[PDB]
Amino acid sequence: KVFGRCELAAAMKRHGLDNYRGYSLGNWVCAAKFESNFNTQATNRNTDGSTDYGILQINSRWWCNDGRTPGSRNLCNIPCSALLSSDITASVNCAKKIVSDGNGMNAWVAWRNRCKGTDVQAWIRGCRL
Repeated sequence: KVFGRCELAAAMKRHGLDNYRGYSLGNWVCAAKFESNFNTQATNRNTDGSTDYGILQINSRWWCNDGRTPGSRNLCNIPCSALLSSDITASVNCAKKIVSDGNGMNAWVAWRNRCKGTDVQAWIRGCRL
C-alpha cells in the first residue's frame, strides 16, 4: 500500500508514534517519505546481503527474520514479510524498539541526512487533526 502523507501521519499517531522518545510526528513521516516513499511493500538489498523492508526500511541484519541473512538477529521477533503489510502495526512496534536502542532516529540514514534539523513540522502541515 502507498500511503498519502496525512493518511500515514494519522495512522502513525493512532499507533503511538507522535512524540515517541521525544520525536515529533513530522520526524517519522519525513523518515517514511525518504526511506520508502510511503510504500509499505518497498524492499532494498544492502551490500552485506541483508535487506531493508517496509515503509521504514527495517533491516534484516538485526531486527527481522528473512531466512537469508546469515548470522543476523531477529530483535523484533517477526518475519520481515510482516513489515510489508498494508497495516503498519508491525513496522511501528519494531520502529519503537529501534529508536529506544541508544541511537534514536540516527538508525535511519535517510532521517539523519534529509530530515534531521530541517523543519519536519511541514510534513504534517494541513493534516486533519
